[PDB]
This record gives sequence, structure tokens and C-alpha cells, in this order.
Amino acid sequence: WGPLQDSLEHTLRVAIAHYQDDPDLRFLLDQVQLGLRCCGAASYQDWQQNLYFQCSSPGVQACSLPASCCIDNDQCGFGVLRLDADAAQRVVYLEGCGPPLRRWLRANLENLYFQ
Amino acid sequence: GPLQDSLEHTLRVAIAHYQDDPDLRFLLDQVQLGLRCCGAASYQDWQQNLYFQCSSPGVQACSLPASCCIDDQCGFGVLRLDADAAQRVVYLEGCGPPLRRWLRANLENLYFQ
Repeated sequence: WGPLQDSLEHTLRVAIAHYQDDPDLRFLLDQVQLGLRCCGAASYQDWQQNLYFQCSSPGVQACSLPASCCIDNDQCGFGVLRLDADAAQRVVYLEGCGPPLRRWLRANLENLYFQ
Repeated sequence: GPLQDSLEHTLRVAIAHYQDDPDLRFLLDQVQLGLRCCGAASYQDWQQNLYFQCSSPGVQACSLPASCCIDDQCGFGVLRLDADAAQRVVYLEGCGPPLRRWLRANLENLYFQ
């Protein structure tokens, strides 16, 4: 609940909002969600803030999650935002990437090289 | 809002008194089983229970009661898992939200005598 995790969750929310218009953030966010087995910043419901996945339009992805949120193909997250959490967790990861990304950064601090 | 906050207060009281109050234990088991949920806000609320908390020295440390399970020993050791692993065995979301929805849906048939 400190500033490091708060900062990481800010970045994750920016990536969620810009998932369709910034390929760099899309790739990074997919790598985090796939690799750390998590969805969103605090929770999978953070994806309601992305206009394509938000439950608010007739678009194909409305009320859905991207496939990098799915447990263990491309439509695996379809409609999951409409579900009760007990149903959703059979299909996608519920907890956000904030906590595991904080743990990852702390573990990898000494091998993060910048040049 | 205040309704859900009140329900989560009650759920946390039941968690704390799970072993010493059979009425709260039964009620909490029935809510967790029936609404498919674990805890008040989340399954990690069980860390506030003296027997299931991971810091306890007893055999049940870092475990959950069976009423939290998706499918008793089904909850043994689940509080130590990462959430992605835990959600394979127990419900992650607390009973606050579904109990709030249940009460709102059934309000009109709630009478008392």
C-alpha cells in the first residue's frame, strides 16, 4: 500500500485505458498479466475503464477481458465482466497485477540494467 | 455504501468468532456456501481469525474453512498461495457484495416476528 505499488498501479491503469491505441503499453500489459497471472491493476474489474472492454457498447469486446487475463483462445475472456465473481474466476484471474508486479520489481531490482 | 459496509462488519465479526460462536459459524458457513464467496471483502480476511491466520502455530494456520471451497480439507493451506493459485480451490471475493445483492433482491419478503 506504499508509493512503489501505487505508482505501478497507476502505470497499469494507463495501460488499460490506452490498450488499443498504444502497442507498447498493450504488449507490456499482456506480458505482465500473462507472466504474473493477474488481471488489471487492483482487480480484473479495472478493465471497465477501457472503452472497448467496458460494458457499454454493442462492440464485440464489450463486457469482456483481454485474453492475457485468462487462466492457463482469443475469446477466452468474452463476457466475463457480466459474471458474478465466483463464475468469473473459473475463466480469468481476479486479482490485479499491482501486488505481484511490486514483488517482481523488488526481486529484480539488482538485475534491472539501464544503458 | 452503508448497507454493504454494515454487512461486511457483520461478516468480519463472524470470522473473528468462528470457533467460539456456533450461530455466527453456521450463518457464515451458509452465506459462504450459498452465495459462493469467502470472507467479508476477500478470502484474505480469514487472516484475522486466530486459528486460520498464517501466523498461528496450530495445524489450521494459513487455511480456510471448507465453506470457502469451490467443490473438510479442501481449504488446507490455501491462504499461503498466490491468488491465481488460490482461485483454483476457493472463492476469492468476499461475501459483502453478494450478500448485499441477495438482501436487495429479497427485501420485499423479509418480515420479522
